[PDB]
Amino acid sequence: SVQLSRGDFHSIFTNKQRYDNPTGGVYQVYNTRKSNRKNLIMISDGIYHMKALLRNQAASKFQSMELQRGDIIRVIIAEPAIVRERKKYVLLVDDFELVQSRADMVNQTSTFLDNYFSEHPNETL
Amino acid sequence: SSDDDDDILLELGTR
Ligand SMILES: [Zn+2]
Ligand SMILES: [Zn+2]
Ligand SMILES: [Zn+2]
Repeated sequence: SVQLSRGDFHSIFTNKQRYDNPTGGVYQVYNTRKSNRKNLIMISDGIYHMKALLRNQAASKFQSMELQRGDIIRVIIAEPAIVRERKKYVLLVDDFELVQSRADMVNQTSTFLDNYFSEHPNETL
Repeated sequence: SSDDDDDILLELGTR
């Protein structure tokens, strides 16, 4: 249907050029939660899923678009974060655009990014 | 939709 940025979450946290400008990726919403906890979502690059915290315009758009699992987005403004004392990975997303609503799930059984880096402690930035 | 990621929200969010 639409092509996701396969494996890009791995790139963001292993390549410093990508870490420093983690934008333009096309990802699929993997899960959402039913007050600021609403803005934490799960996204999928087709291979990995990871947590994303929507802020600012992205949090506004989450409300105005009724963003849900299956939606495909393109991240426009973002920065990575690693909570190193909990080994948690997050993409802080300040703006995105909607690519396709309610697309068929690309990979229903992806690898949680944080689990992959728990087994790859030397590759992670 | 629970409290397991309160860490992410507390530490992050603010830039
Ligand atoms: Zn490996
Ligand atoms: Zn709990
Ligand atoms: Zn819990």
